[PDB]
Amino acid sequence: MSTLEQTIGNTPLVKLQRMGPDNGSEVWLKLEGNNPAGSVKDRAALSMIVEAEKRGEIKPGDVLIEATSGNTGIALAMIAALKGYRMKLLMPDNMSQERRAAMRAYGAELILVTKEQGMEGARDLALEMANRGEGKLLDQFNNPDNPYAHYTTTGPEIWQQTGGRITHFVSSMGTTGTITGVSRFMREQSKPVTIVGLQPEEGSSIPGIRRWPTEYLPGIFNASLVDEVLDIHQRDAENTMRELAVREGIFCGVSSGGAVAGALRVAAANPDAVVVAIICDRGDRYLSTGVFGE
Amino acid sequence: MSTLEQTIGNTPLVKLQRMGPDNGSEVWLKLEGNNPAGSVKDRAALSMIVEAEKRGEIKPGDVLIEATSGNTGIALAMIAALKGYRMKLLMPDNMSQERRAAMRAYGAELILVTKEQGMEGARDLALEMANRGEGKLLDQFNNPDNPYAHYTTTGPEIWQQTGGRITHFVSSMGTTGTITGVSRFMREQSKPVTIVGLQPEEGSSIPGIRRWPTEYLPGIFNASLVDEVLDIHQRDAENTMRELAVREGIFCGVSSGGAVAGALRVAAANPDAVVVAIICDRGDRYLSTGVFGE
Ligand SMILES: *Cc1c(COP(=O)(O)O)cnc(C)c1O
Ligand SMILES: *Cc1c(COP(=O)(O)O)cnc(C)c1O
Repeated sequence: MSTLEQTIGNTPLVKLQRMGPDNGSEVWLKLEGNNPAGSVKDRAALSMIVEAEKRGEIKPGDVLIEATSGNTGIALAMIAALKGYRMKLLMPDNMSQERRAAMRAYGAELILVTKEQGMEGARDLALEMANRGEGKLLDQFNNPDNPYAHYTTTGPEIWQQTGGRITHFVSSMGTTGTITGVSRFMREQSKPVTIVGLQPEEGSSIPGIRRWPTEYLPGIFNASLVDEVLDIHQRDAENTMRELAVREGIFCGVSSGGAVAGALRVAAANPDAVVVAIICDRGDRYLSTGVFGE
Repeated sequence: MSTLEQTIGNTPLVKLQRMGPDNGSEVWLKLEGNNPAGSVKDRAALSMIVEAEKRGEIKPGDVLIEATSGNTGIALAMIAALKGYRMKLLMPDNMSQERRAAMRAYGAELILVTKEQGMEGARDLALEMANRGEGKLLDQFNNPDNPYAHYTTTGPEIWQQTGGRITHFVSSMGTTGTITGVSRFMREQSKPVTIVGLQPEEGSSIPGIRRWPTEYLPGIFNASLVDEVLDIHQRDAENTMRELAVREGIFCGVSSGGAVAGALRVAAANPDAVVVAIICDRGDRYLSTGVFGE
């Protein structure tokens, strides 16, 4: 609103009108697709770069590097274009060509590793580049500035937007930055707020959500910040995503369908609850995957 | 913000930081991609349906019909899903399959005419359906509720957001609803505001912009509301669109590149001007057309 940076965050909070249970509960959707590049990752991407600037680490013209398997690449390509950085993105070679085009449109340089090398191989290559002087690694799974975005913006906004009436917060977990930052903020309030994390069922594939083995949970994650973990079946996430568009006019991705599937279970269980769920992204980049077909 | 309806409009106004001329002028971008379905057409689509409701014409469950060649179909599919209507969209058979999928995701029914039948044939078929009792035609090129959206929302917002400092308003013209409604509002202010319409050069194809022959200007259009018309070359619109993404982090469609190309000429001509240009949509639905390639 001065510039594009000021359009990150302060996203709408809107109520489901047709899909909730009829038990007095309310389900409110935090529309992170309203961020300029269309997903929640704009918050972490902005924060990682702004805080690095504040620490004197980077200046416009410098090279930034990240390993990405999804929306973080798009968000970082956008912030780099916005703020005047050169962005290098390492990704496994099952990233869709459409998503590669989305990142390239902002001027980012993309680098492949094989699917079998994976995200681990992508991070290792990013470290090797950083050591050669080829750029600064952001490290979204380990960088505290990811959850800090949510501690300072997402959480406070949800509290204000609900007038402190929120009883439950529901987040599909990927990096865990969202749930971790929001929980940290909510824990500071006098009122108890139940923090609900979502993961896929074993064998379910839901873009953007991870079923972390206990031993390989991200560096930024703190199990004690989460009160309950619910599992989401892939088909339930996809069906709920399709239903959101047709019944509510809310056009979002698969993990957002998962978030609402989970929030509906929380709301059904707890009469008169005020449940807030993160809608992680708009549906646009999912159409070419076929997932909006019945 | 109660529901999704309240997320239509009140879009950001952000300044160009790198691409303006250095003559004291300012170029401000009104980000209509922030509307829930990603374009400026959400405003007209909402208004046509809300005003019909106010007139007692339609009630949830009723069938609405529109002939569309672009974003209006997506916007109306979304509003129909939001408000509980059954939407039927008639389009020429050069509509991209991706855009058909975008409309279908909201539950709309799509109907083809041939490219040679065109929009005229699409409107004629819509009238024939309306006469058989198969739905209510919205008629975006003739419906006053299209420009009324911009008279009551877009214009007032731009005035407030600039603190009355706007000197020029720049709009890529399609239906002409945006320029017509905003001009009507601006003309009511004591301060003069120059209204700049953009059309493609003869032989240029810019999605969403029309080069209307004088005799076939839309029903809603009033030539006296426009102070100057500038022509935009297709390549200039496309180059400026690509430049916006790379230099500003603003990822928008071809007509938005055209709007900024035009605004830059207005700003260059008029030192210390405060120029506001409409950014009509986000870039997402353009990636598959190849236009973001250099
Ligand atoms: C990042 C992302 C998530 C998870 O959010 P985190 O803060 O990383 O836990 C969920 N869905 C999508 C589509 C995402 O991009
Ligand atoms: C509708 C539209 C326009 C034109 O706006 P009008 O209010 O119809 O004149 C420009 N570009 C795109 C992409 C559009 O969808």
